[PDB]
Amino acid sequence: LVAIVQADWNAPGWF
Repeated sequence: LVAIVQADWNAPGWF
C-alpha cells in the first residue's frame, strides 16, 4: 500500500 517495490496489492508500491 505505499510506493517502494512493485506494489503491495493496490497502491503503486509496497513499502
